[PDB]
Amino acid sequence: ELKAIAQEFKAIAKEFKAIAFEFKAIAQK
Amino acid sequence: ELKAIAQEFKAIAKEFKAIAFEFKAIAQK
Amino acid sequence: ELKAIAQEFKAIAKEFKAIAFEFKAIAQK
Amino acid sequence: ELEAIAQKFEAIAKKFEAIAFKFEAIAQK
Amino acid sequence: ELEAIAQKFEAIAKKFEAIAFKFEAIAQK
Amino acid sequence: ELEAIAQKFEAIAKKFEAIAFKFEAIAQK
Repeated sequence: ELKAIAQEFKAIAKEFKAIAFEFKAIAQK
Repeated sequence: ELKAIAQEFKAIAKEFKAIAFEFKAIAQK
Repeated sequence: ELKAIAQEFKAIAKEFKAIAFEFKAIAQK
Repeated sequence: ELEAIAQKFEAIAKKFEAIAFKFEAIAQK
Repeated sequence: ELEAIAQKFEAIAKKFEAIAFKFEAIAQK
Repeated sequence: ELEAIAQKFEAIAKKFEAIAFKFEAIAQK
């Protein structure tokens, strides 16, 4: 369970990076 | 404590869904 | 490790507050 | 971009729910 | 919508802080 | 503000990754 929780947090971190990417694209109009 | 942590993550998940909803409303101008 | 995880969640909470601040500034045009 | 941001926030929500259930499993023992 | 998004990010921040304190409690033992 | 929001989402991503590695350390034992 602990390792699986670690994997989810890694996948969560990746979603936030992709979110950051989208906001950057909005910054370019 | 562990179950309480689980409950908070569920409530966190719900806030993010509501956030997603707001962004959708902004997508409709 | 547990206390260190607690510290990160506190720092995560602070990033979200700063994010909220930015969105407020966007609300003021 | 806004719809993509909402989609990922909903994916993030699902992952926090997945984490929650994992903590419930550890709490069960 | 932007002010509602900021409000929920602040609510999310509070919940991560609540999670933090729970982990500190487990760390205490 | 949008670029600052992206920056903080990337900082948040890094912190969730840091949390992940901590859980892996507890899982190791």
